[PDB]
Amino acid sequence: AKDAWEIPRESLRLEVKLGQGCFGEVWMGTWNGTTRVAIKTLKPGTMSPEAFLQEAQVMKKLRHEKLVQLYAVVSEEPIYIVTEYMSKGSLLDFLKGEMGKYLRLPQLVDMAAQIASGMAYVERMNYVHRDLRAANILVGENLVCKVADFGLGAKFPIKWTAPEAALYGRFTIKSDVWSFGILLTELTTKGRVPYPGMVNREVLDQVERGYRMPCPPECPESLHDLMCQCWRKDPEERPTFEYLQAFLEDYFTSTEPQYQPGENL
Ligand SMILES: Cc1ccc(NC(=O)c2ccc(CN3CCN(C)CC3)cc2)cc1Nc1nccc(-c2cccnc2)n1
Repeated sequence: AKDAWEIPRESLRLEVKLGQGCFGEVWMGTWNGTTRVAIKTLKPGTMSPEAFLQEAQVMKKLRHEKLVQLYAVVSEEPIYIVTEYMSKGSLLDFLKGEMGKYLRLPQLVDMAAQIASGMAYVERMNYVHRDLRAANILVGENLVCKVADFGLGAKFPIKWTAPEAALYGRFTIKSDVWSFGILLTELTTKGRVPYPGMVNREVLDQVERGYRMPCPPECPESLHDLMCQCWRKDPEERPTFEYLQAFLEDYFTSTEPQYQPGENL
């Protein structure tokens, strides 16, 4: 009964409450009085410990510079899960906030490449995300982006979920690629909700019949084409994250070498 990830309760200090749920809370804090960190709590009773510590177990095996890193854990109720802190918050909040007005296509595509890199790691390790979207991406200094999962049948983010997954429960790394496509629209519209003006029911009927969001204003058609590849009716058709990462990293030389800054992108 000795785990290296275990830390003493006295070493943690919850300073600012960041959110709540029926299962627990999230806070910004300090570890060992030197490291700022994010802290997730388990509300006693609501959910079973082991069902909760499952996540921490997964995070113990995953390690990549573009994936939120598990720092420590307090495995005996009340349980605490500790990770690195990301100075700029969710990508979604960053995108629509004061910073959103200054971000241009070169920055937004670099952020996508990083997310793609994080997802390419998830892909190589054979895991599935199931809720990839801007609200689950964290932003740090110098625009570093990392994939996370705030755990935000039950609530279904239909607008971000591939049809085969939202209808028939088939969640795979390919349904995540579909989500990445949607994420690219959030990036190019500065965090706007996808399928504007459409409720879940119509989004389901529409995509079902082949509908796909059009090219966002000032967004090069070549990037919209990437989105469409991500939204291919057939999972296998969809590109891999390894492909997506390389395509985005090389984007301004191989695909859009004549790129010129506009008003918003
Ligand atoms: C405190 C904590 C506890 C757990 C996690 N967990 C994850 O981010 C995560 C990422 C990937 C997986 C992999 N998993 C594979 C299987 N499929 C089905 C689900 C995903 C699991 C958990 C993050 C955090 N960090 C966190 N949580 C909420 C908000 C913030 C935060 C807010 C503002 C600034 N900086 C950080 N930080």
